[PDB]
Amino acid sequence: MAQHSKYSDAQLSAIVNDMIAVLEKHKAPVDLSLIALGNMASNLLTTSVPQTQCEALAQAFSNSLINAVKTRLEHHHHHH
Amino acid sequence: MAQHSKYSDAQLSAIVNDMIAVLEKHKAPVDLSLIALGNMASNLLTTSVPQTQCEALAQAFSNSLINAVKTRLEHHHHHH
Repeated sequence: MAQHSKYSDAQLSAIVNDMIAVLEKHKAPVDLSLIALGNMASNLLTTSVPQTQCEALAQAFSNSLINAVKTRLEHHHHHH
Repeated sequence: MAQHSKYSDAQLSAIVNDMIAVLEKHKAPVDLSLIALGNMASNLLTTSVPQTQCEALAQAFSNSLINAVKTRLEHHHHHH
């Protein structure tokens, strides 16, 4: 019943799969789901983040996603 | 108080509420919860909305969240 989450891609995917599948059941038109995300993001960023490192981790999260978007869109590195 | 959803503030709240519920249903730490959210956030922006524009909106929304956290600590106002 204690901490047995060894951080698995299998464990993660199961979580994200449900999150998406559940949202899919209600079937949000993107807009609403982003607002729920916004609500939750604010809630988390004001509760579960280091007080003095809030800006840093918030920038890191964003930055990492921006990079993810970059390599997502740009995936034809060699020979364009 | 302000508006949260222009369509159904009730449906929005229901989505955010059940989102927390489905999270608790799987039992995920703040780490994995953010990892799933990160994959979700990025995947949606890179599918539902214009690629070259969602990147900017991501930054704008992210910076807006930064402003929220910033001005929560900088919640000062002696002048009006």
